[PDB]
Amino acid sequence: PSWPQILGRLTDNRDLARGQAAWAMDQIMTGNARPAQIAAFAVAMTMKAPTADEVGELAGVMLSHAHPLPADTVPDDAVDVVGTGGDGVNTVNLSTMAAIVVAAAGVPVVKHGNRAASSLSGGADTLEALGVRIDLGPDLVARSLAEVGIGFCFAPRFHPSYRHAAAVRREIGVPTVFNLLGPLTNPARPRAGLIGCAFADLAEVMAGVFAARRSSVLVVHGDDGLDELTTTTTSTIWRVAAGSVDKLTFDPAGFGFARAQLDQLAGGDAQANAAAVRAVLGGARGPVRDAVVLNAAGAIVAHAGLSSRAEWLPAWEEGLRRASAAIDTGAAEQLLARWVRFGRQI
Ligand SMILES: COc1cccc2c1cc(C(=O)O)c1c(C(=O)O)cc3c(c12)OCO3
Ligand SMILES: COc1cccc2c1cc(C(=O)O)c1c(C(=O)O)cc3c(c12)OCO3
Ligand SMILES: O=P(O)(O)OC[C@H]1O[C@H](OP(=O)(O)OP(=O)(O)O)[C@H](O)[C@@H]1O
Ligand SMILES: [Mg+2]
Ligand SMILES: [Mg+2]
Repeated sequence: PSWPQILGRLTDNRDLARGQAAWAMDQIMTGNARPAQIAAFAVAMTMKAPTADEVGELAGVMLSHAHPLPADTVPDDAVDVVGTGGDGVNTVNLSTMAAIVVAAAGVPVVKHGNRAASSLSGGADTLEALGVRIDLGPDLVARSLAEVGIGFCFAPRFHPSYRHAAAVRREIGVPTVFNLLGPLTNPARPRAGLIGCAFADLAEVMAGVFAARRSSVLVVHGDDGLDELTTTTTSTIWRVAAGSVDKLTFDPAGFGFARAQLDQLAGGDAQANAAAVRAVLGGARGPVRDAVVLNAAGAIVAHAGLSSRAEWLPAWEEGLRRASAAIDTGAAEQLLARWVRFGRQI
C-alpha cells in the first residue's frame, strides 16, 4: 500500500479497499506521514463520502494505539457524552454539564473530551476552570470513575500519537472525516453514549461505526446545527441498538419543553462557562437547565438501550425524571464538588 495508491483511489471517488484506511491512519499515527499526505487524505476521504467501514478503520487504528484503562476498571454500562464540536455556535458546554448530571444520576460516565477547536471554551477548558483535573492518566481516571462516578479522558493524554493529525486538522480549518474521530475513540471504550455530530452529512456514518461495535448510542444533530440535542427546534437522531441504525427526528415539545432561542444558550470564556455550570447545578431554571436535562436524559436513554428490553418513550420519561432529580436533589452539585476534591487529593 502507498500514498499515491490510496489518494488516487480516493480522488477517483472510489471507496477504499479493506485495510487501506487503517494503513493510512497507522502511517499518520506512527509519524510516517507528511503533513501534505495527511491533509490530502483527510480532504479526499471527506469529499469522496466516507463509509462506516473506512471511518471504523480510522477509529480502530487510533484505539489500537491509545493508552487503555486498566483491566476490569470500566463497568459494562459506562456512558460517554461527547460531540464533534464544530457547530460554530459557541454555546455553553452542554455535553460536559449533561455528563455531570448523568453521573450524579448513578450512570457511570467516562467522558472523552478536548479543549476548544473553534469555540471560546470547550469541555476540557471549562472542566479545568471548575477545578477538575483534566490531566489524569489511565490509573487515575479509573480511580475517579470508581470513587466519584465519573472520569474524564483528555484526548491528548490518551492519544499522544494523534498529534500529527491534530496539527493538520487545525492547520487546514475545514472540517473533514478527522472531526468525527474524537467521539469515536474514547480510550475507555464505553458501550453507550450520547454522541453529538455538527455535520449532518456525516452523522449516519458515525452511527454506522458505533453500530459495527454494537454500542448503544444516540448520534444527535440539532436541526439548528448544534452538536447536541437542541431546545430551539427538532433534532435528528441516529439511534444505534442491536447493531443497526434507525433515523428519528426528536421534538422536545413532546416532553413539555418550550422552544428556546440559540442566543439563550450562548457561551463565553472558560470562566463564564464554568459559572454557567455552577448556575445550572445550583438549581437555576431557564434555557440552559432545560438543554442540560434534555441531553442528560438522552445519555440515560442510550444507557437504557444496553438492555434488549428497553422501550423508547418510557426510557425518555425515566431519563428526564432522573436528570431533573439529579439536579434537584443536589446530587449533581455535590458530585462536582466531590470530583474537584478527588483531584486535589492525589
Ligand atoms: C494536541 O491535540 C490533540 C492531541 C491528542 C488527540 C487529539 C488532539 C487534538 C484533536 C483535535 O484537533 O480536536 C483531536 C481530535 C479532534 O477532534 O480532531 C480527535 C481525537 C484526538 C485529538 O484524539 C482522540 O481523537
Ligand atoms: C432506550 O430505548 C432505545 C435506545 C436505543 C435504541 C432503541 C431504543 C428503543 C427502541 C424501541 O422503540 O424498542 C428501538 C427500536 C424499536 O424497537 O423501535 C429500534 C431501533 C433502536 C431502538 O435503535 C436501533 O433501531
Ligand atoms: O471548539 P468546538 O470545535 O466548537 O468544540 C467545542 C467542544 O465540543 C466538543 O466537546 P464536548 O462535546 O465534549 O463538550 P462541550 O461543549 O459540549 O460540553 C469539543 O471537544 C470541544 O471541547
Ligand atoms: Mg458537546
Ligand atoms: Mg456543543
